[PDB]
Amino acid sequence: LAAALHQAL
Amino acid sequence: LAAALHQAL
Repeated sequence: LAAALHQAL
Repeated sequence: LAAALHQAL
């Protein structure tokens, strides 16, 4: 899920 | 941190 956030950013 | 994108958009 951390990676989902990295993409969002 | 998602708020970064909400501001930008």
